[PDB]
Amino acid sequence: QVYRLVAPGPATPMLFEKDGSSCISRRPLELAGCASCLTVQDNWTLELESSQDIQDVLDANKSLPESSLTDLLSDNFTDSLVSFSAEILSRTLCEPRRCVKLTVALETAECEFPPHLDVYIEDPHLPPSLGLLPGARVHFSQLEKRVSRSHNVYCCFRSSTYVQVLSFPPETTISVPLPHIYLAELLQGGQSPFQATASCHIVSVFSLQLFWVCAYCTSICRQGKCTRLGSTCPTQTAISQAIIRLLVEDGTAEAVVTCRNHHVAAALGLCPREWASLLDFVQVPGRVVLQFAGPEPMTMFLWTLCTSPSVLRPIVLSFELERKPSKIVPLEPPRLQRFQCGELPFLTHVNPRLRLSCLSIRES
Amino acid sequence: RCEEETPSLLWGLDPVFLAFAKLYIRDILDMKESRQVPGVFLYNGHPIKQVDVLGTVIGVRERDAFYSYGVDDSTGVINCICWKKLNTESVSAAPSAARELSLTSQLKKLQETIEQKTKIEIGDTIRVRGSIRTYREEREIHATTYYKVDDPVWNIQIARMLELPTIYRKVYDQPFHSSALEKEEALSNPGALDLPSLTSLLSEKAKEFLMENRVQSFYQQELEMVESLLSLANQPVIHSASSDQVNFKKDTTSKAIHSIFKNAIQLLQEKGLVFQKDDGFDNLYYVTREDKDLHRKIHRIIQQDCQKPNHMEKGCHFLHILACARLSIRPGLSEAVLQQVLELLEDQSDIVSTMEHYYTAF
Amino acid sequence: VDSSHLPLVKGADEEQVFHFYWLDAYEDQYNQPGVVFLFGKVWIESAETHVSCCVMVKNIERTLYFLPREMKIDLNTGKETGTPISMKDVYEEFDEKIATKYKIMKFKSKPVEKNYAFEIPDVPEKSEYLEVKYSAEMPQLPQDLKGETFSHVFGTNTSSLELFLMNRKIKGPCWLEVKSPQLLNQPVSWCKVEAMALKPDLVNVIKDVSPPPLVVMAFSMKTMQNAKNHQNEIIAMAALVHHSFALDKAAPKPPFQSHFCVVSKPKDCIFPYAFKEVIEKKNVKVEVAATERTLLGFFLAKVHKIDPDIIVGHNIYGFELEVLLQRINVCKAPHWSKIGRLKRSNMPKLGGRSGFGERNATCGRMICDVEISAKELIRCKSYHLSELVQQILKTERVVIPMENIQNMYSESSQLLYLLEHTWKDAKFILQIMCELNVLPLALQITNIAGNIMSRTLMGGRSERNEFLL
DNA sequence: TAGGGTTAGGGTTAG
Repeated sequence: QVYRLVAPGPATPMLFEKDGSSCISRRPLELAGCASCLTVQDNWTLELESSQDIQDVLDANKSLPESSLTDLLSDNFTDSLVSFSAEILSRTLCEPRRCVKLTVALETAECEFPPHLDVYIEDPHLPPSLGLLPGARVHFSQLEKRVSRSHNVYCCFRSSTYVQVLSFPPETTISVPLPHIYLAELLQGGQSPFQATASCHIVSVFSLQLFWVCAYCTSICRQGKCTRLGSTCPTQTAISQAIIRLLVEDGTAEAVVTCRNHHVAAALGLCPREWASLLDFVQVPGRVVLQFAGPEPMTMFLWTLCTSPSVLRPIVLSFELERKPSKIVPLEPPRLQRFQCGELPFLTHVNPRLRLSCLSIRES
Repeated sequence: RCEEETPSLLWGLDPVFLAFAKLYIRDILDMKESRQVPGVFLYNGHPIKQVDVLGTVIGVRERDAFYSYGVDDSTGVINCICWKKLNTESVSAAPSAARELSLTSQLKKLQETIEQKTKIEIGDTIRVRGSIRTYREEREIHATTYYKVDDPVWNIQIARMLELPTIYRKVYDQPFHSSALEKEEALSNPGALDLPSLTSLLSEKAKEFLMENRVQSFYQQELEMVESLLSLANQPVIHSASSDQVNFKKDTTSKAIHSIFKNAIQLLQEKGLVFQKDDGFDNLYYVTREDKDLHRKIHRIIQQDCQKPNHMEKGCHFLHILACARLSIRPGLSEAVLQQVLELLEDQSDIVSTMEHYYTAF
Repeated sequence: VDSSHLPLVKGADEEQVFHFYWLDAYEDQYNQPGVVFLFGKVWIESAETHVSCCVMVKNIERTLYFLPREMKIDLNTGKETGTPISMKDVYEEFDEKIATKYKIMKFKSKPVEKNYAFEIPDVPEKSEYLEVKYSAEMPQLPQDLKGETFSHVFGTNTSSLELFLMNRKIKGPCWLEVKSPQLLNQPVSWCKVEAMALKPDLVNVIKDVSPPPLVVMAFSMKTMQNAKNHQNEIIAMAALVHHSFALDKAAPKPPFQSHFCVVSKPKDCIFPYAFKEVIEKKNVKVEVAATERTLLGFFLAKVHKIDPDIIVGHNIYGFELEVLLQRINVCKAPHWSKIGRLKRSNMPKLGGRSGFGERNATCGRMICDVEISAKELIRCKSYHLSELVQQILKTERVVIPMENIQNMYSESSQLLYLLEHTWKDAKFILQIMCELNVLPLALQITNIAGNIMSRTLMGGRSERNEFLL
């Protein structure tokens, strides 16, 4: 916008050129030796001009500047100032360094599958500005960008940050179905989505783990007793956890899928009562770990179940790429293996496997 | 022209190689075997190793070691050998505790369910997965996994028949994989197509030349003397894009050559391989790898944990090391130069890195 | 030692030559075909000692043998055509068909006479063969190639290392002389001195110098098992190093001259109170590592700096080397190749049943497992470490179960006792190795057989006798 | 200083 200073008083020259050294003139610590300073006075006021008068200057009221996606997602980018427009997805409060972690989905006209990003708001500014709610569209300007230990990209909140709210959250949260793709499209690096569904068929199982951990110190329990009880936990509370690593394909490509918690019971095709009985049985020794491939009636039952055609069944899987879009580390060259079909081993160049994560598993 | 098959080294790059392909039985019977390796077939250039079929059983034959079936998919009839898994050393049940007794009962129920699922007669519907083989001039599928599909309304086969043409059109009727794209190796002779690409190739060519000679210091005009680098840079693209002067054609060509060399040198400086000093020479550069004194100073600084207190946790962060070096050695130090110095120091077994962007002394 | 000059020694013909004593050889045809590496010690006049050296040999030529047919037979029909077979006919057919089909631009041929007395039939006892030699870069011909004049072809898949060893009459570790060495601008090995020979013909054998002393290290480590993924981690390890271990007399006394120890902590527990102060008061050279990655980096740096030639221990190949490689991969410790001598990027596949990748993981060095040597040498009730100590040295050894390992971090005294126990175990392993004279016996066996020295320690008697034959 | 720990696993025969 174009603002006009309408400071009243006598027509004293130089008053709009520089701050008088001998008069009232103070500067912030970050502006100690500035060549141009003009302190505003209390009696001074501001006004807004019309559009027609300054249409030439106001013709530059295009979209606010936004850094290129390549600049934003490159670690070699030494500049630590970025700006973008995004839509807030979820807001959470972090407590011990008080932080309000924000998850924003970018909006750009370059890539039709914008990546996700995290914005952290720390203590110096923590009456966070009004309007920062899930579902709204907000424009962030001049954020600090840093690369973490795990090569992730996240934007901090510095004293030179300007935040403007554009649209309010919708009254009704409409639903959207995930796209339906083949698993081969993710191996072609041209604009592929990272959250879709596919009709895969289970092939094998790599491992399976079941625990009974302590609710406070997250240590393996035995009959509802912490191993370090009396030193790290004040009560006797036990919760269950489960991991599994499938290996699915859908007629075009191969991928390995990791599932957690109740998705384990969903993938195994077990009723809730059977799942509860299995967990109760597991509660006795404390842990059950099986490594079918990779570097007791319960064991035999699990081994039989993991190879029967009751598990290796066609399913419909809604998956999310394990490597987050923010992460940047392309360093994988093709490998070389020794497949042998007709008693005549040969050598081929193979690509690294696709790693996924489960969100929902349904039968068909 | 006889279409030469894809080389046997690039077969694994195709995603279809490791996936159970859905194909018509007529296609399975009609594909041509590959001469390079028997047992692996070709369909439109795609190296297909495994198949997936669904059909109606029309004939059951049993031998002492394997079953035989005929799968009809309304397009053709093929055999499907199903091997017999030996039930040697059957699990012995024992009258254990009540929970273990329930587990054994559930195991017996699961075994009965599996045995019911694997029972097949004439007229049923079967799904067979496995690999193609040739035996006595006959093509057949050696099944890996197979079970009887319970389809009482004929929805699964209808869905399969509706789905197969779409998968064919969108995947199988496509040219080939992407192995080093198309002439990604080199740039189709030093002429190339993109002028910045020419600048980049000249840049790391000059970098390689400087490394191989073990150059300590060099000048841009010295790099201009190199006939090989000049010949590599002398391409139609730069000459055609530098015709901004008529009376000074040679002069403007030399100026464009100087500009492209400066761009290459600044690209190298961005990587930190070469660093500059304020010695009055605008084109004087020193190779970072050969600066032994900088390595010694950095190692000496690290050995004291950047003058941090001993009770403070040993080691330093990358930013802390950079700040200490800037305040102590030279304010003009760049991050890339420091990173290269640290990597070179670690290569010679001088420092050990504990976390990422964290380094400690021995 | 500066890398701009090589320790050349003047020869009898007033020509400076390279002299060294090779120990182990490595070959990699998939990446650099026709290249064989040699490692060993080279005398240095500046310090009057021996340092590790790497020698590169290039341009190894394959050899093929063709058996001419008695009477011409058409390939298409398998019937005679009415003409005899001559050597020039075989050469012309080869040049006109095989070179065109398999893209063999350059080759050398000459008539030779050879004998065959093996199980393959349809081969005369004595005949004349066609010997064709060409570089390894051109593709290998099929093993079952048959033509209008040659029925069977030999030497299709002969490894470069075997050909180089056979054609130069090298019998185990022996002194070598290299004529006209050339410096390498790009280092490829971790050794001090590097050189390369253009052709294999520039290497000869000298048989008048006693073997030089080597460097030997014995090490052991303690591994605790994680309770959530059944993975084995590393908590502490120790080693002992000798610098002048001879190979032609009794073991030196004392068996060791220097040692080091490093102790780490698990992810959950912390060190006992004032553990650093306790260590300092006792005045014992024990280095504390913050994490497992620090421990692995320190161990690799110590291995690289000490530069050992022979590494010994108990149950290395089966368990310890695999565990160490897995931990290096998981912790993403950089520069894993320091455990060997040749710069490599891609770690070989782990978990191999035959252990071929695990065996190749330490090319250029020596891995001596006391278990296999004990099995080959003497008979005992069992080959566990405690039983071996009881039967050989007649001493009692304490066994620490995995259950107490978690509890040893309660007090500093328990941690010191565990570290001392590991040190004593390493010392016992070294003493057991020195007792049986494993190294001189292995050297004598290798010299008699003539095979590679490193393969002798693997117990492959069939390999040694195959090489001898 | 901001993701938990992290890496990589099956790749063959029988008539």
